[PDB]
Amino acid sequence: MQIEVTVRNITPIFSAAPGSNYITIDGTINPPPGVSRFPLVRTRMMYVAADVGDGVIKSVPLQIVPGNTMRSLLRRTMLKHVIEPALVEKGNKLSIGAYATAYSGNATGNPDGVPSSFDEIATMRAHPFIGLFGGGPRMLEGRLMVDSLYPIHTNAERILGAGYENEMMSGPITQVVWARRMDPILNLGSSEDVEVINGGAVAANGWIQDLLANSKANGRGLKAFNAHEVVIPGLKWVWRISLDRPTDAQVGLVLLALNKMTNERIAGGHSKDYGRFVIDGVSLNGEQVWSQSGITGGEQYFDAVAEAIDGLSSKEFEQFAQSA
Amino acid sequence: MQIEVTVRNITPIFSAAPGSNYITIDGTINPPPGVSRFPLVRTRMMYVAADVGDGVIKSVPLQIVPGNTMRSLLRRTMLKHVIEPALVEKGNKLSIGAYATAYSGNATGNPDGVPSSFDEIATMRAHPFIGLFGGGPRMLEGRLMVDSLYPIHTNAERILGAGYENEMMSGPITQVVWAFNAHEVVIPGLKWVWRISLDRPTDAQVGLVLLALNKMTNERIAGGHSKDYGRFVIDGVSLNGEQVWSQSGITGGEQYFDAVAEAIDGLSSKEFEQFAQSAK
Amino acid sequence: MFVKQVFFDLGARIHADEARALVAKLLDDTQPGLVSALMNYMPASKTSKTEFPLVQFSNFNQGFALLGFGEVGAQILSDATPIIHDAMAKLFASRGQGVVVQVSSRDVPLSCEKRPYGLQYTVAKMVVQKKHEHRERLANPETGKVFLEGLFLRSLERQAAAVGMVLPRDLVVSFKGAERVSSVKLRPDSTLAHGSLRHAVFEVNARLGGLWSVGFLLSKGFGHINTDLQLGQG
Repeated sequence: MQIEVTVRNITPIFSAAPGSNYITIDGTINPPPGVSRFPLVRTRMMYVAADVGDGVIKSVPLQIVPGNTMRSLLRRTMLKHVIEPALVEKGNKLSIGAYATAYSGNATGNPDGVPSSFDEIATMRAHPFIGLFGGGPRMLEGRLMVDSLYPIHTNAERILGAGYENEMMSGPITQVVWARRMDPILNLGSSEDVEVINGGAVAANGWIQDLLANSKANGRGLKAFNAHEVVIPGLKWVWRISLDRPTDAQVGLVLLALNKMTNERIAGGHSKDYGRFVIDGVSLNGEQVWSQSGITGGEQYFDAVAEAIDGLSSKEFEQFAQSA
Repeated sequence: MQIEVTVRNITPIFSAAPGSNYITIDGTINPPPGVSRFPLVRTRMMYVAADVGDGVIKSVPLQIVPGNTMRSLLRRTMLKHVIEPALVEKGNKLSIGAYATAYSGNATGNPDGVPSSFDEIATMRAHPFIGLFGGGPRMLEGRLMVDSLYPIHTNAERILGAGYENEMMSGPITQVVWAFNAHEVVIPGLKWVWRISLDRPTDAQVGLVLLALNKMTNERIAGGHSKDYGRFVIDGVSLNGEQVWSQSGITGGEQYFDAVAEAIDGLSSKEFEQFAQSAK
Repeated sequence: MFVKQVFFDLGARIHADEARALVAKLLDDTQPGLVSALMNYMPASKTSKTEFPLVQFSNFNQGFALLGFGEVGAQILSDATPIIHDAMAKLFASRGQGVVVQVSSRDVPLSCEKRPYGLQYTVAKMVVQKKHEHRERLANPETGKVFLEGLFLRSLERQAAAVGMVLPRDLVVSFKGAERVSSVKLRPDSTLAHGSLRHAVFEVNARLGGLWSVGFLLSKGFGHINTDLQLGQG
């Protein structure tokens, strides 16, 4: 079962690529030393083979949001607005391990050596939340295959073989966004502002001297300057959600998580409002089901997840999490 | 609550973008040779995917105020308008570290890698201001989300396509005001869209956002105070997709205001101290 | 090498010379040696050094600035800044409600290279006349022009040699004109005054890329402006 979630990003997308990268005042990502490099955390990039010129395929950059990131995102919306309301309406109580395994695939960092008995595999695989995301102490396989967010871009013409041939962006899709820290005690100005600090003006003054003693001279003070590379907004992305012999309840759960997908953020940089997005279209095995009012279609999936929400107990999450 | 406000600038707005840019004259903005250079300070420009070319989507240069600037602007407006005057009486005088944590993110740099206990996170994110603006030493998630200021532009119409069929802007969006060094600035007389969003809010938090929004027309956004730039007014605050603004102010959403007012009465210094101490 | 500027804001404007007098009078009872370092006194006596002043006080729109030239002068500012800040803090907390004193710091490198075209550099409040012979040169424009030429040049070479960097010795300067003529008093309510030029314009073929102080009474805060700020700027 194949799902293709085509979205447009309202705010810019920052999913931080690990790597202490550096930036100058105008471009030159990771310059040579002595040009006064500034710290730079770039957005997550996937190298991708692409048709660069006629007959030549090169490994080129393309900035993505990771499939692991949005696997955990889909699992998170699934659990916060469907699963947790079900377990509050029936009063079912999860354990610490059951909660942590339902959100993270494991209760501890040690998976168990034994494999689960086949009845437990069949019952858990049949269960929609467990089937979509496996794991646990006995390392269950899940039915969900969450692919990364590629933009609809020339670097992904080799990726989008079927469909999405139009709406192709030629140029780069990143902008460097600069954030500075400022010290408020440097910027306060007035003593009527410092009448709310206990200790008066002399305490604020003494902190100014601490920072002056740091300015002459490794406890970090304040007032840093940073840049972070972001993916530019308004561009169409594609999400691929593949399923592995799914029950109708698992697909209905995915569509239940998918309808509210917009409230959440496909990114990091929470405070900067990075990750806001609107779903342009959703296709089940290629068929378009998406409307402005969520998903229009797939009624057997919605009915199956309706009957699977009912009778969903905590004990499924408890038994799977419990280590041998 | 996905709060959205339109703000129209009445003076130029100059959110000075970092860059070593130089200008000669209005004909050429960045000269290839070194003839008659004059140092140029760009304000914020955000590249955007837009429909230029009648069907194809291309990155389009656009000019904004960053959401981190306006995040601190919201911070200072509520802190310097609501938190400070409600906080100054009944004692409850803030620590200077709690000050620095209120207006910046943290009190210091190098925040401690030990996380905070859940009771800490539960009562900080239930505080109207502390949970809005997270961080501190143990690095709280802030429920409040602040957008960048997009001018209501045909280059940004893919961002704001639903509610705005008309009042679209096309043509030039800047002009270089000289004073020698010349600063390229956004033209006065723009409608802008600001999106404030909140995930799982207590009513006092969004009430603080509304109290802050009411007194937002005092402070200048992205503006040199020497140049008196960034003056603006507010029309069109839509709360949850519904229009809750007038000339006198909000005139609606009285439960959020009632909750924030009770919350303001209950404001305490002790939760500021527990937000700001570095439990290293 | 580099020159350090440290800026102190008392909430009100204080002139550089009376700030120098105030800094002298504030820490006189205790911490005398730091004062000797700040004011370029002799190590043994109270009188000042005849060489270039590594540490010179300067104007600030909300108070006073300190300029330290070279590694030694920058170190003098580095060891002097917090004690000086603490002194104005206790002085301005003793009277009134109190004010909060805010600072800034900046390490500007100095540089020069010769260019085959003249460059317009203006200066403000630069002293020029100190003796009766200097008055006699100032009466006639022909003999006053070459005196101002030599004065501007020898000030450039002096602060070069003092900062520890080499200047090309083929520079040709020129003086166009000054807007006003005014006197400078060493101490208030003294009959002795010294002549000075206001908004003088000089033209040098080379470029200057740092803080460059010209003429007499440099530690009092006269005749220095930042050559980086004027550069390509009107």
